[PDB]
Amino acid sequence: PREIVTYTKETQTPVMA
Amino acid sequence: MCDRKAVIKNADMSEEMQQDSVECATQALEKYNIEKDIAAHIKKEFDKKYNPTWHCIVGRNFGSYVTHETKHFIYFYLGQVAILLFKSG
Amino acid sequence: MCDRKAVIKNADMSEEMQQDSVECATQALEKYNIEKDIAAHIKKEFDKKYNPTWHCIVGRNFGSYVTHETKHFIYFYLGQVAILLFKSG
Amino acid sequence: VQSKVNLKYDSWHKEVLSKFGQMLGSNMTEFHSQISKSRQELEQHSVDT
Repeated sequence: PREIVTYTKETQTPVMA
Repeated sequence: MCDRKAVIKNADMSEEMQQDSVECATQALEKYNIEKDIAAHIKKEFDKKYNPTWHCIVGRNFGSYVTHETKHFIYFYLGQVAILLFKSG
Repeated sequence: MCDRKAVIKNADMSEEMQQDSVECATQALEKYNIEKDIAAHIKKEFDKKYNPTWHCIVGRNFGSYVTHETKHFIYFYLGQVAILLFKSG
Repeated sequence: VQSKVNLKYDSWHKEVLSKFGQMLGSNMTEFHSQISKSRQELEQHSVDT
């Protein structure tokens, strides 16, 4: 079988400034 | 020029896949004057290139936290739009 | 606090999953005003109640085309921030 | 004299900003490389093998 890759790309997304 | 490019902030994908996604988003945004229509064109390009079904999240304010698969993920900003698109399946 | 009233103008998802996500979003909005945290909580609740994997995004100025599974792509807005929990698969 | 000094102080602050940017970019690149190596090790060799 094939599993699920939990390679999360963590980067906080800010609002327009 | 409306450039849907990116820098090295969080871009974990195949280089060809990421370049194609950025180019498709930019082309859809140039072709369609509405955000929803640009999303439709970009989704059509994604389902034509990387097969159905693929979605891209791009906008001024956004946020994504999901199971980002290897070689098909992105969390960045493409121009004024925050490019946070991860493909898993 | 925050008026976390999820009015689903277009709800192409399961009613039970949408209601659970709306309750979780109301609780998370009472806890904090972080739209990214609210979207992450909605995605986690949808993925827990409807298996892996579910993705939800909250933002203000964004246009995205949902490429998700049937009865699992809930677009409920607590005001104007359309928290689209488009569970891709 | 104070004007040239304010210019020099701004220049020192900008140079410090650039040097700290270089050091912090190196640190962030090293941290990203280590995190990527750990994630790749976890993805290739599953811990629950």
